[PDB]
Amino acid sequence: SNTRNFVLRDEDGNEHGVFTGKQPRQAALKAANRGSGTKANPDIIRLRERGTKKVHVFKAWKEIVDAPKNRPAWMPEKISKPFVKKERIEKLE
DNA sequence: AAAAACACACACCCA
DNA sequence: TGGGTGTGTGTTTTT
Repeated sequence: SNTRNFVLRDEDGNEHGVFTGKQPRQAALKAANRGSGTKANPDIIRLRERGTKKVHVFKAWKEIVDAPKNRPAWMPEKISKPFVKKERIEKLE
């Protein structure tokens, strides 16, 4: 087992919080929570990976859609779906 | 193309 | 309270 953290950065060089996961799929998911505009509106952020020598940058957007179905009580109703658009993960060896 | 990331093995995983 | 498909372990999809 192994766990790589991620440090989300904004746009002006200022970084926000730090994630503690592993899979880029669910990591990029929470990155799109920027809230830039609404549905249609491009955005680009870069989370520095805290573990391996690699830069993480991807485009992502959110769409307000859904409704109270069978989601766990804490987070029901409707949520803006984030689109993990793999821009380019940099490499370093 | 080669590093970087994903496929189910299981069912998990945090406020 | 279970989303949505994680981690784990190998390699696969990525890049």
